[PDB]
Amino acid sequence: PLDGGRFATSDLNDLYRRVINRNNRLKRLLDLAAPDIIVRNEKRMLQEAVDALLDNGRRGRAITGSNKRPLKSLADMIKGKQGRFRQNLLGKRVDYSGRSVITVGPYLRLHQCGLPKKMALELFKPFIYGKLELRGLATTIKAAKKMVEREEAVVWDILDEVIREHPVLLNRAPTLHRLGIQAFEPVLIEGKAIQLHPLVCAAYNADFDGDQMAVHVPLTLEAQLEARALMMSTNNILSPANGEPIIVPSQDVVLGLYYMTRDCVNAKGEGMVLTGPKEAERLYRSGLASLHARVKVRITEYEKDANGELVAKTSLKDTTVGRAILWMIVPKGLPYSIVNQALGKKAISKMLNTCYRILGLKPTVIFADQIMYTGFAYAARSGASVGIDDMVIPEKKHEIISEAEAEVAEIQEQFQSGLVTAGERYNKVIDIWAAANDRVSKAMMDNLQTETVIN
Amino acid sequence: VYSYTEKKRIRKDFGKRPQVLDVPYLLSIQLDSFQKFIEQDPEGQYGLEAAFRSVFPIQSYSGNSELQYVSYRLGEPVFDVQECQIRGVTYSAPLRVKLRLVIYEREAPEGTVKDIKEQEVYMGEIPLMTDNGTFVINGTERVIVSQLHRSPGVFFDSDKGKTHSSGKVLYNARIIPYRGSWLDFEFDPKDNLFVRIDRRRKLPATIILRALNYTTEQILDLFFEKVIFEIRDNKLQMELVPERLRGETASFDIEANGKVYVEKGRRITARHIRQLEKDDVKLIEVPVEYIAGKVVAKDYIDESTGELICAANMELSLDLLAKLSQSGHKRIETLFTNDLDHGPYISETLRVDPTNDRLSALVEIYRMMRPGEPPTREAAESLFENLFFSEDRYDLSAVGRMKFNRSLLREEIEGSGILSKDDIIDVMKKLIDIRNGKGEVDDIDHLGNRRIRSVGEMAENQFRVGLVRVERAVKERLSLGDLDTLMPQDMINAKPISAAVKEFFGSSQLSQFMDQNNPLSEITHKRRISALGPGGLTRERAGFEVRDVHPTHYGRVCPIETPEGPNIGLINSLSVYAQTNEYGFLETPYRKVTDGVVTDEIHYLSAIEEGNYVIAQANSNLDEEGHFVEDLVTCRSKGESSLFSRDQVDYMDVSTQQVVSVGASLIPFLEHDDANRALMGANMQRQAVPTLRADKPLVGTGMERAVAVDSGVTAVAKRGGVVQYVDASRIVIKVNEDEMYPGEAGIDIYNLTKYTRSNQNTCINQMPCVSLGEPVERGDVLADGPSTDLGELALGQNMRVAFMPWNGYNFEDSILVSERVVQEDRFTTIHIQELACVSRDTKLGPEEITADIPNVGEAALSKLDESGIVYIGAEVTGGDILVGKVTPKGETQLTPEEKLLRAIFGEKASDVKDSSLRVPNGVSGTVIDVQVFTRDGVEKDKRALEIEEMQLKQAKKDLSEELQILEAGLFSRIRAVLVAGGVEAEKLDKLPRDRWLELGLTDEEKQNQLEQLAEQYDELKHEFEKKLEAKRRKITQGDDLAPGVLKIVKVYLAVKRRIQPGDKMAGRHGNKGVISKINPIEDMPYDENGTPVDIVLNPLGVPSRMNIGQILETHLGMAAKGIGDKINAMLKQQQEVAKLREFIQRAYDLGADVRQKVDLSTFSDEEVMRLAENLRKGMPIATPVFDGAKEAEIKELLKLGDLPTSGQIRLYDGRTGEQFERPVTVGYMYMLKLNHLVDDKMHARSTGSYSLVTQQPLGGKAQFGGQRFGEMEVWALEAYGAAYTLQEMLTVKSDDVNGRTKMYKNIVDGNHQMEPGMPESFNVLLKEIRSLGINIELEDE
Amino acid sequence: APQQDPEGNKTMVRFSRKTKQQYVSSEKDGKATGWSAFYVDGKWVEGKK
Amino acid sequence: TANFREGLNVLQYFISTHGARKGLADTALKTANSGYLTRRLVDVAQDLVV
Amino acid sequence: ERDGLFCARIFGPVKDYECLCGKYKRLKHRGVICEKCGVEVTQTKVRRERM
DNA sequence: CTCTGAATCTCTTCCGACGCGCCGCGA
RNA sequence: UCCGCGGCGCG
DNA sequence: CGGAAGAGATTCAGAG
Ligand SMILES: [Mg+2]
Ligand SMILES: [Zn+2]
Repeated sequence: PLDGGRFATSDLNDLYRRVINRNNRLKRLLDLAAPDIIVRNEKRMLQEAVDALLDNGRRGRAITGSNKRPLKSLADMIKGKQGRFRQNLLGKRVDYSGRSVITVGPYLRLHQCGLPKKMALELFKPFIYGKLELRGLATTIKAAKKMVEREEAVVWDILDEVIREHPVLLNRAPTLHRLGIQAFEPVLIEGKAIQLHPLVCAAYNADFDGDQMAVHVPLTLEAQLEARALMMSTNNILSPANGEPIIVPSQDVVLGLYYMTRDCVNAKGEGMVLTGPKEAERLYRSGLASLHARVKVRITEYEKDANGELVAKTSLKDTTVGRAILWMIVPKGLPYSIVNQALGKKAISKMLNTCYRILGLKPTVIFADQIMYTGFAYAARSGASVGIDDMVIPEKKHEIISEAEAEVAEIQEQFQSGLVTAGERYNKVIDIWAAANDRVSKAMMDNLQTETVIN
Repeated sequence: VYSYTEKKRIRKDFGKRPQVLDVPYLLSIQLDSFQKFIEQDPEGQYGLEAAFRSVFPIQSYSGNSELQYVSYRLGEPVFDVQECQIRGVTYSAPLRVKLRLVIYEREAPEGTVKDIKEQEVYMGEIPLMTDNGTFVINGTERVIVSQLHRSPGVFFDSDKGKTHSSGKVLYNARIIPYRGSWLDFEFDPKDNLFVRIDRRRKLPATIILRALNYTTEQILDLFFEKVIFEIRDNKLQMELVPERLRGETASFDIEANGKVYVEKGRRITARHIRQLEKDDVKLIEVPVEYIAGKVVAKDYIDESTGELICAANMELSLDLLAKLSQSGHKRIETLFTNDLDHGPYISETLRVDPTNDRLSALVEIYRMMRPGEPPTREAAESLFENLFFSEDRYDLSAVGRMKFNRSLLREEIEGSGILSKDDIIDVMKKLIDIRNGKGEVDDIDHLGNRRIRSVGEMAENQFRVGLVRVERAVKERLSLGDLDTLMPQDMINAKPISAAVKEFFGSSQLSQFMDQNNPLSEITHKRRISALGPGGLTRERAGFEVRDVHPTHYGRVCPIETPEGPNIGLINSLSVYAQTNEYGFLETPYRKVTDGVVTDEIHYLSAIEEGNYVIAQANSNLDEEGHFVEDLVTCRSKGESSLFSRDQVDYMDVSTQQVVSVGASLIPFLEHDDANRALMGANMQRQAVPTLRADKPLVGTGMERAVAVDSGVTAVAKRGGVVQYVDASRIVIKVNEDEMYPGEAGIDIYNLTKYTRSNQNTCINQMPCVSLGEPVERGDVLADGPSTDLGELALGQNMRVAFMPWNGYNFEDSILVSERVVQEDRFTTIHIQELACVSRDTKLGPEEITADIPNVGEAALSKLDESGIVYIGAEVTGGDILVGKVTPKGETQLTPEEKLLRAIFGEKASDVKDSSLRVPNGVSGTVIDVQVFTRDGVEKDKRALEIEEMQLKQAKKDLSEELQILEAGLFSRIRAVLVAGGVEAEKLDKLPRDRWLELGLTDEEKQNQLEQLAEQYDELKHEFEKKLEAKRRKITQGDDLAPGVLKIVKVYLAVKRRIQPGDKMAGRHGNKGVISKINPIEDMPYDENGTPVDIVLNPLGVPSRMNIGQILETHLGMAAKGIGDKINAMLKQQQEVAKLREFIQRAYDLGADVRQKVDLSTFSDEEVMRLAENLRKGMPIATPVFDGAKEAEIKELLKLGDLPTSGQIRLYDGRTGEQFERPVTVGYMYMLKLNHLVDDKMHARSTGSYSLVTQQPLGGKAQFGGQRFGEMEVWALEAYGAAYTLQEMLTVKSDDVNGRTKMYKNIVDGNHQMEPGMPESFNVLLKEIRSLGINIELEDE
Repeated sequence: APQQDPEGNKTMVRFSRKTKQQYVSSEKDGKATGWSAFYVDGKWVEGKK
Repeated sequence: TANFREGLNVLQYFISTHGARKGLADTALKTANSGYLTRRLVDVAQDLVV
Repeated sequence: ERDGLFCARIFGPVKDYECLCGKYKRLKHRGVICEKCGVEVTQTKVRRERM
């Protein structure tokens, strides 16, 4: 039915009607002894009508309706991307699902996503009915419904009770590779944005400029056991495309670590000796030494011995205050040399990989979380920022460009004297411009990259 | 000098380049084309008159009677625009046409008339464009996008062998009419020439050539060049042009002047050609092999027998040569085949043709075009003739004629719209020349080749369709019956015309729904250009080459503004200065160069002419004499940039900004940032939402004034004067004495659109921005609109921004916001939603609106009146009833045992059920307006009668207040005329105003003026009473509504929405960001003076996106407010105004060689104080797009502001109280809210409705459906071993009509069992496959 | 049922065999005007045939 | 010749836009082909299980 | 309409255990045919099935 | 000089992500 | 409680 | 539209 009491007829009904009509006409022309050519015309029309019914548009001009569109025959209900096979048999719409705009949450552990309270209430409303009747607070489904729609805070207590171990699935369209769907143990936040852990967000190929994400809740207990054992993000550390880890930091985390490990030739408190990394942290936080200052520190490390024991060693090493601070979080078993250099993205990647090979899964997970926290905090304290004076323009550039244009004029006038073909003139001009551009780039990099300071 | 109004907030320009041409009226194309469509025209060139004359008159032969057209006129639109928008009726006016019917006598001459009848036909209703350039269709605003399509004419095109792939090149030339069949001509890998009609088939070209009245020998004589040979006994002569020798190899000795000389086996070169030319050779003697291998040009006859031995296109058979030579026909004619210059292609076509004669080709063409029917000579002839040469079935419009001739280099510019024989043969010759290589194919993507078709052309096309349908109806009426006893009023049916025009305006792909987020968005949508639509192009078939930029886009189409995604390239925006040539080609202004001095005259060019000349780059520096400083001035010409001397330059760009549209032009510092990010920012700027309170942007572009005034939202001073009165909603202005027309009241009034639903649910509000007694000037802005302040565009807001990573809350473009922003309602926005309630005559009695609702608490009903309508002003929340409506449920018979079961249960199982309208879930707000519309003959309820009473009272008070104001103006004019002389001011003062108007102070023209205004007063009171009577009948009259509805009720709900984490905000340079945290104001970083930062952005995005310009913007912001802060303090200390005056003069002088040059010495001190009051909040800075502020000027401005010269400052972290070691960039930035609020997207469904056929859950937020587990996600699950969750996803959660019930039961019971049945969609598939006639069934049950 | 059509022609009563129901239609010069009105759930609805 | 810090003239900017719209159209088209290819590969290899 | 594209006598009742003639209204006669018409006292699900 | 097979040419058919959101219209 | 078609819009 | 693949029809070369 339609508004105003009208009805939308499915095109199949119209095709059926037409075929019925033609059949009735042919039978009437037969039973009243029509002439030959008339019944031949009627039966040819009937055959054409059957062709339209099954596969309209398969031959000749397609049938069309008042909208001047071709009617969808039975065959069109199975062919094509709108067909029954692709649309419904695969790719079903599903109950117990929601969608929301995502958002960074840095305070989350690795395996827990921040889920808005309203969505949680809506999704788990059946479970809430169940537990509310089970605990005897509500007697009938009507009572449960009216209670939950009034949000009597006891419903909020029940809701906090239900989800405590109940993993949910997060999905980002398009699900390019299987990492696109992952399992998380929810945490309840007021607001309306789903909060992710940035590390896995890097794996999602997602960003935060307004990307939406969909959440599904498993129903059965076998299903949630599967979600926990297989899909939980604490398991998907290694990509399937290659052995290297997928959980790798980027942006502020890497910037913070890089700043934390970079040393300078002269800084506050250079050359002093620290009896332990804790004292390095103290001297930094008390403000008597800057992170970049180089210092000797007593440090203990461990190695997996031939038997499998973490045999200890302790020694004095030259390092930086920042490097000692970072080392303090490193779990037992990794060698100190891993830290004692300017840490880039690739260095952190290989550090995570070597952690995962040397030690088990869980120390690597804890190491990842600690890395994320410390990197963010020290990046914030760093206060790195970009200013217009930073993009220094190498003053050589004007000279180099004048040289290049002089050569361009020279080759152009050489062509003006007819000494060369135009194509080779073009080639020469292109070559000299490329050479000049490379020279300018080298000058810019040389001027920017290094600077002089007093010792 | 500045107008007095503009003295408020004189924005500081920085542009160095002067401006020689003001930006044109931005909407001009739409308004002027529609005017051209509707306005009267005696010449019948365009619009209604042209359309009518293109069909009329109409003549009947057996009827011996004629229908002919006198004139057309457009009636009055019965409803005003706001009434149309309120009541939902299309804004239209009646089309009236004067028509005459003629009958002649039944004797020669047929022209002897005997009777004439004339009357006016109401042949249709037509929409009118509103003053803002938008149409009003039903209840909606709609604006027609001007299309850009391939021009009619002829084009020449080649593919780089892609089709055949052997490496050759193939050519085709195509002719496109304005309407009618296409023709295209094509070569072949076998070098045959083929012709095709509407791309039907592929046929040799000779078919048409003989279909045209030409025989084979005529064809050869026309297309090819002929050579003559003579035979005498067995000696052979040929007649030669020496140049004809060029190209061949002299394998045999060749004779001239009686001497024979050839280097055998060698190619004839220019020395040989010159030798023969100086020899002046005419006829030479050649061997038999030379004439061998030559084609027979024509038939040859032997008179000794009356026999023919030579045919057309035949090779030279030596036997035939001997026979004809002995017969006596010693002369022979042959063609010439230069392997490069004179390809034998036509001859090969003549060989391969199946046809033999004109009628054979005609019937073959007919059977090609009309398969499945027996050919007939008349049928084929009629088909061909009417197809190409019936000026009504086919027509190259005049633009088609111009392009056709100009591509064929013919002198003529005009001609008949139908083709001809010479046209076809000429285009074929041109294609042959192209195949020879003495030419070049055409470039269709070139902008001198595509054409802009505006609304007028589409409107007249649809109206012509209506006219031809009506013409068929009229000729049918003429044929069917008598001619005397009827009037053409009945002969013409308006039905087809109205159907066609309404179908165009409602349905058509180019009649797209308008967007109204902000005035800029409305402007850019009106101006937008689309390549799609009727006769256009499809997103699937659009290759890269049409999308890509073409070098003649410069100055005509903005390259930046294109939308992103699959539509890219196919949608564009007019550049700011571009205007349409009468032929629809784009046109750009330029400045004439005259011997090194720019004349400053303006000339308009199209892509062809621009390509022909040399035009200088805009940024070229000049002296005051007009001579360029540099001799080697850089310029562009013929699609390439280079350097040229001062004298070679022909034209100069008008202004720097002429390459970009308005949308890009608004962005400051555009010259400093990448194109991708600039594009994204330009597009995003359209989506901005108007805030609760407008704010100026500090770093603007000057364009804001023009855009704000040109859009329709702001009320502009149409007549200068002094503002007499202002309130929240009305403006009354006294027109000055000189400006007012004689007999006018001298007072004008404006009424502001106080609150209404925008087309995207945003608010639309107009706020006055003047005060009593302030002078106002022609073109001043009296009332601001949405996102407008003092007549400047005010999309965004000014925020204090620090660039610094902060604890990951700004990770990956995330934005962190200080709570102070929320507390000040800086980004709070007002939204309006409209809800409709429809009452219908349901089964077992109507469904009625009422407050008598079953099974509901009375407290909710108390919010409603006794009629069942909420009182305006009541707050309402999700799930509550706004209006009560009730549906009968039919009989609902209960057996007596069920009757007693119901009785013990209660009042349940009622035959009457609630249907009342309910608040959408999660929405809450306040109820601002209620509307009712009801069918005639039904009683008006309490709510209906009360609102009708209030509305009629409103109309009465409005009309009476208009009367009072205008009569006060009239009597003020009485005073002004009477004081002029012969005064009796006190003697009149004792008398009441009626005496003043009645009495005569003199006997002269003054008394004539008094009598004139008294008659004016009588006329205005009579028109006022007539207007109020019409208004009252118009209010009291019922409405048509729709079928079956008794009455509709609409209620208006308004909601205030607030910035919240998950909301998306973005800055003009295109750096989107989701707000991810609000912060207690204490925690935000704060500078040395203790004022906190407001918004913290991640810096890491800047180098990788290359949005360097935005950083510069930030710096300028820190400078701008700097001055503001200082001047604010300088005001707060309440010092002498002269000191701040000199300071302001310094601040304006600060620029170097800036065009501004404003001086305060002419300003009186109260004006200076007003200026300071507006400048207290910062000094707005104007930076043109490509002549913007330089870094040196920025530094100087900062230095005058006492801020750090680098723009970086020290900063303290509030959360610990320590100091960041690095300096940080803190400044001011302009930010927008992007209308993607989180509460519009968050959605969740536990369970709900289910679809009918597939039994799957519904889709979409509105239906409260669930998300779609697409096939990619299914593959993702398959990649894991997670079988069980997949099975649960498919069977139980989605499609099992019983399994999900079992699951719901077990979950409620607390048992997480599962039972997978069968997906019902599988049974659906089985039934459809079986219905197809294919047996499919399960096995092993 | 509506006695006259929108053109002011006069109306006649006809049987729609395909839906077993009465309807009203108008004629001019004895030919059908191509206008019809039907009864659908206690209301009369009208339009082109 | 001018870098991003100094202003680009209108000519440099205009010629630069070519690459920008080329890249945007490039990615717009590439997405569809990539998705289609993935659908194919999945269909061919979906039977194989250890 | 009987013998039509939606003829209830063929495809079964539009409503659960409701005869087109109104002869029977409840499950007490579940699984019987009407005498005035060939519709069957059954569930609406049969409408989905029968061809 | 003719017949058959193979090769080439012509004509017809199939395919060119996934996901959400609003608006209009609808014999 | 609903089959869409067209259109913009964001991923 | 364009590109690629398949099927049918027509033409050329080799062998008899
Ligand atoms: Mg994204
Ligand atoms: Zn029955």
